[PDB]
Amino acid sequence: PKRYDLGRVGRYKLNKKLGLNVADTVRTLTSEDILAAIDYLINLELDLGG
Amino acid sequence: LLPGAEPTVKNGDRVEVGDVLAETKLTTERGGTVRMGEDNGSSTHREVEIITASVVLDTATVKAEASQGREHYVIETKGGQRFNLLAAPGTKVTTGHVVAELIDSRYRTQTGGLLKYSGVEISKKGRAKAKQGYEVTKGGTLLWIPEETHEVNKDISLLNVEDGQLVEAGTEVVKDIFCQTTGIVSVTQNNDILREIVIKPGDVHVLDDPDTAAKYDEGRLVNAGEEVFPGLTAEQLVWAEAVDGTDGPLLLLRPVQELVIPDEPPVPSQDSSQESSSRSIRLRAVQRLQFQDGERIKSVEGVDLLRTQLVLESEEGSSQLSADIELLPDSKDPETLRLQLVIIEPVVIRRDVASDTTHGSTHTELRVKDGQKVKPGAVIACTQIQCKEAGVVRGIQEGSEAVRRLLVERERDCVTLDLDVTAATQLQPGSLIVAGTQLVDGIIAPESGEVRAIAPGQLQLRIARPYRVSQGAVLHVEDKGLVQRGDN
Repeated sequence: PKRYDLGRVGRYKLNKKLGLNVADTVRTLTSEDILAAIDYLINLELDLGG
Repeated sequence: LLPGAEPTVKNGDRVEVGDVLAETKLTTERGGTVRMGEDNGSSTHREVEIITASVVLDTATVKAEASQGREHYVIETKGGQRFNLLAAPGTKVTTGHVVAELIDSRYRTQTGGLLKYSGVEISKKGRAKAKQGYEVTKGGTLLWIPEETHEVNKDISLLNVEDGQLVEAGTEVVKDIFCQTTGIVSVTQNNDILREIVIKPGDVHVLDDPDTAAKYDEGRLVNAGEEVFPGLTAEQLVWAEAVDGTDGPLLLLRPVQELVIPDEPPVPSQDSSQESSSRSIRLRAVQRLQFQDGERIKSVEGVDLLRTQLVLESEEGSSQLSADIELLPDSKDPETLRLQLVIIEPVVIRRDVASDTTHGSTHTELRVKDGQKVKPGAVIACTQIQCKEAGVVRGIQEGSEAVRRLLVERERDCVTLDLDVTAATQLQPGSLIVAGTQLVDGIIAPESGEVRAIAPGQLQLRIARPYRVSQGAVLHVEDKGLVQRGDN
């Protein structure tokens, strides 16, 4: 937490897009975020429609 | 049908809500009857394995105290001795690890016996490449040399030695009391250099014939029974040392102390139910040889010579781990501790989904998933798909294992309209009509669809939608394919 910062807006946008419920005081990348991003990529490739 | 279940319904079959559509074939080796092998919080024995051989050894009750160290306690094994449990979970044990060592308190060879190449007997074994030294089943007879001669280079510049004849305790071992009553070593030297210095107390035996005596023929040839002269003291032994060192022909009478070896120790019962695919996970009775020159410490300090280690080659190609399971050992009915050595047989299971507009409902099948005894094929399949409406089944194809979607034609997919009589020969079943068109002299077609059943007063259609494809486009779908909403 000295060379990487997400910000309140960044955390809020990540939660809104990927449908997570991480607390608002966390401003660093986690493993759940990466897993959800890869899951969203895979679902987008296979034409979910949502 | 994303998971890959084979369909159970075929074309032209009427189905009601709750009827299955497809099932999987999740099978593994040794399927059969469960015999109390339930998993996932169902039976008391949650941990489920091969349950075909069940290699188990009993009479291994141990405690869990935190006294006399951190995990040191007396174990009442078959031999009634403290067995070192050096193979603990989380310690990253290896195959053939050093765990078979016992406690060596008073039967440890202090001076020990060096390795020779004089009278070793071999039949099929040797020391070629990496054989971990000379392993012998009969047991080679090696001479026990009690030589406490070490290269302790004392500083003669400060502690000069006048005579040093009384070599009993030592020169500067700790402060005053070296080994016994005060005795100063003679610090034997050489021509401008030093040599081997005898530290053992020894005895004055300058009498006659140290190495060329009557008993000393063809090397040493020390006999326990016969003495150097008929009538000598044979209270304990008459073994002597050939090496004298310095200070004349000092015989250095050294009795040899050996292990008791009263009889054969009770061999542990190591024959469990090894009838399933030759699965034997047991310990051997070999000791090998792990101290030739450098592994053995060449100093006054002594360690456990001839380290106890058994080499395991059971189930070659799968003995790389050999850790089995080190979970909390308890018996079946009681909680008596044991040492279980069963191989892990993990089982993979999934969960169920409720329903969705894309895929059907998934429910746990009442199959024989709980069964694995002998035969290949465990049928642990628990996936089922149920309908949500009533209709006819379509979409089955003759393609080999290329079925990923199903179609159900319900009642809302058809439209019955009473417009007029067709009175035409161009309205055979399967005809396609596109919206407003001139079918008969009057009444245009209100909707577009596929003709199903014509009547003198009614007409039946299947709801359909056309799209225009221009020449040169790229096609992403096949002729008799199935698509979902929003597909390109």
